[PDB]
Amino acid sequence: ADATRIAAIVAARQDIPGALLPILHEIQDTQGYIPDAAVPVIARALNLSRAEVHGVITFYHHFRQQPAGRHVVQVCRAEACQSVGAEALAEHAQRALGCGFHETTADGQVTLEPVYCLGQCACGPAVMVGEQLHGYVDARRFDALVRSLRE
Amino acid sequence: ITITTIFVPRDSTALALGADDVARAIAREAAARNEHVRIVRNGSRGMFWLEPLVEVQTGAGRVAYGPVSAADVPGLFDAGLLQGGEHALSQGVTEEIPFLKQQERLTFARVGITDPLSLDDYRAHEGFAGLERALAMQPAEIVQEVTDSGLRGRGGAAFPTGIKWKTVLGAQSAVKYIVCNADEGDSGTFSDRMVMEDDPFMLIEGMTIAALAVGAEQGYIYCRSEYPHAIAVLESAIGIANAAGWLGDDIRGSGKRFHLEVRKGAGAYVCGEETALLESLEGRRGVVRAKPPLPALQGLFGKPTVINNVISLATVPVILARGAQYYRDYGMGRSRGTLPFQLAGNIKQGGLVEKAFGVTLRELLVDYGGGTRSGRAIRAVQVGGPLGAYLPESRFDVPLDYEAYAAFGGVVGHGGIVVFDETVDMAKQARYAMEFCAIESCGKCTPCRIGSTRGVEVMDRIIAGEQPVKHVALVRDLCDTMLNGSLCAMGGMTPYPVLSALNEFPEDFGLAS
Ligand SMILES: Cc1cc2nc3c(=O)[nH]c(=O)nc-3n(C[C@H](O)[C@H](O)[C@H](O)COP(=O)(O)O)c2cc1C
Ligand code: SF4
Ligand code: FES
Ligand SMILES: [K+]
Repeated sequence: ADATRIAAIVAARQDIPGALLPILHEIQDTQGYIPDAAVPVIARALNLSRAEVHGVITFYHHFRQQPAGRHVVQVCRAEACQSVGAEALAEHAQRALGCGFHETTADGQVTLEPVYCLGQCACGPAVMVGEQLHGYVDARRFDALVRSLRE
Repeated sequence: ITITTIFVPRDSTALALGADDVARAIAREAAARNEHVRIVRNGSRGMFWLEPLVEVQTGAGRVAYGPVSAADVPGLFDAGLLQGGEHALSQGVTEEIPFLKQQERLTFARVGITDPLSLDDYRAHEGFAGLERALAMQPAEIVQEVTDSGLRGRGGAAFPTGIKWKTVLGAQSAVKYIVCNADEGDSGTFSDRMVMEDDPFMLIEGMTIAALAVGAEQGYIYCRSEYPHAIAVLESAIGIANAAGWLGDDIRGSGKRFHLEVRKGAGAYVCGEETALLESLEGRRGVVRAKPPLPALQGLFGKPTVINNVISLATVPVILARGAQYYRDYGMGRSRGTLPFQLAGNIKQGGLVEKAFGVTLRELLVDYGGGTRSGRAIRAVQVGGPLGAYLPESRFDVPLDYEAYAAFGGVVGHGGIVVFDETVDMAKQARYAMEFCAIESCGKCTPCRIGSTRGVEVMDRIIAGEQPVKHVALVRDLCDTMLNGSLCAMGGMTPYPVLSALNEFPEDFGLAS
C-alpha cells in the first residue's frame, strides 16, 4: 500500500458529508485493502476515534484489511442461485481451488468469496470476478473461467 | 451510403452472457465484409433467456435475434442479419414477442429501447416531460399529484409515497434531502439494477421531481457494492445530465437547484433498511436507528429526508408526465399502478414483467416464465425476497396485491419471484434463512444476532435426522422470539421463510404428512 497516496485520498475527501465509506472505498480500490496504518490518518482528518474507524471497517463485509489474492472470485449463495444449483457450485469451487470461503489459494491467485445476489437472479448460478460477471455457471464453466484467470 | 443500426444490450445480465464479445464480433464481421453498421449498446428488453438479444432496425421495425453468441455472428450475416433475414435465432419484430407485448411497462417504458446514456434517446421517449410539468407546479401540487396517483413504496413496505413526501414538504428546514435506496439486497430482484443500468435518466428525473416537491437541493443514491455497473452508469448519467442543464444550480434555466451523487454500499444487506442506510451514508456502522424520530422529519444528518426505493422514484416521471388518474386506474384495491415483477430462479423464461397489480403468481409462472428451467414441477416459490414466505401451489391464484398477499402471510415485497422445482430441500431453505440472518444482523437485537445462529444449529440437528419433532418445536419458539423482539424486518421477518417451509413442507423436516 502507498501510505502517501492514502493520506492524499483522505485529505481530498475530508470535508465530504459522511466521508468515511468513500474514503474506505478509494483506499481499497487503489491499494487492495485498508491497512491498519491508514486508520489513525482517517481518524484524525475526520475528527473520529481510531476505534470508531476500525469498527466501521470490520462491520462492512466489502472491506478487507489484508490483501486478497490476485483475483477475488465471488460466488453467489442466495436463493435464486440456490434454486439452479449454487450449493453444488460452491462445493465444487472449494475442491477445485483447495480453499474455503473468505480464503485464498495456496498459489495466491484466487480468493474465494460468497456474495448474496449479484442481481443476476434469472441467469444463475452467478459469479463475479473483479467486475466481470458470469451466468449459468456450472462446474465446467467455473473451471474454465478460473482457467482464464491464471493465464 | 447505407448504415444499418444494430442493438446489442449493455445490461450487466447481457454482459454476463457475452454481449460485449458479440458487439465486437458484429463490428469485426462488418469490417471484414466492408459493411457499415452502427452498434447501439441499448438496455436489456428484460427477456434474459434470449440475452444477448441482438436487434436490427429494419423497415418493419426492430427485429430480434437471441440468444446470440460470438460464434453465431458470421452465420447471422450470411443469413442476412443486416436486412432482418431469418435465422435459427430469429425472434421476429421485438415488440410482438408476447412476453414483452403483454406487459404494462409504465415505469419500464424505455428499457431496452434506448441507449441508456443518450439524452436524445431519453427525450425522444417522454424523457423529462414529467420534470417539465413539475417545474410549472407548486411543491404541494407535486406532492398532491404523487398522492392522487396511489403510488406506494416499491421497496415492499408499500407506504403511500405522497403522504411521505407531504411530511417532508411540511417540515421546516433549510436543508432537505432526497435519498434513493438502491441497496436492492433481495435475491430474486433486479428491477432497481435495470433502472440504474438501462434508464438512469429516469431515476435522475424522478429524484429531481421529488426534490422540487419537498424543497431539497441535494440527493444521494446509495447503491449496493454488488452492483458496480449501476454505479458507473449512474455517475456517467449524472455527469451528462448536469452538463446539459438537467442538474446543477440552474436546471433548464428555471433557477431551481438539485445536486446528485452516488454512494457505494459495502456488503451489508441490512443497509437496505432505511435508517441503517442513513447511518451508512453518515460514515457509521449500518445499525438500525430507533424511531422516536421518523426519518422523513429527522433523517440524513437530522434533516427532513425523502427515502424512496429506485422503482418508487423511477415511477414519478410517468406519474407527472401522464397524470395521477392515468396511473391510478391501473391495479386493484389499494395497490394502484404497476409493478416490475422479476421472474427468477428455476424459471425457463426469466426476466422483467411489469404488470398491473392483480396478476396472479400462476399467470406469471406459466404464461410468462414457461415453467421451470429444469423442466420439473414447481414445488415452492419465495415472493418478496429472502424475508418473503414460500408460497405452495395452492397460493398461486391469490392476486399479487399488497393486501391480499399480507392476509395469508405472503409478501409482495419488491416483486421478486424465485422458483424452486421439486428437488428443493425445504429444511435446508429454513437453515439458510436462519444462516442469512446471522450473517447480516446489524447486531442490535439478541434473537436476530444470536438466536439466528442457534436456529442454524437446531436446523442442522433436523437435517441430520436427529429428534425432528423436538427440534422443530425449538425452531418455532425461536421464530416467535424473533417476531416479538426484532427492531426491524430483518429479524422480524426471518420466521417467514422458516415458518412457511415448516407449515407447507413438514416432510422435509422428518415429520409426518
Ligand atoms: C433488512 C431490510 C432490508 C431492506 N432492503 C431494502 C432494499 O434493498 N431496497 C429498498 O428500496 N428498500 C429496502 N428495505 C425497506 C426500506 O427500509 C424502506 O421501506 C424503503 O426503502 C422505503 O422506500 P419506499 O417507500 O419507496 O419503498 C429494507 C428493510 C429491511 C428491514
Ligand atoms: S432485527 Fe436484526 S437487523 Fe434489525 S435492528 Fe435488530 S439486530 Fe439489527
Ligand atoms: S440470487 Fe444469485 S444473483 Fe440474485
Ligand atoms: K469474506
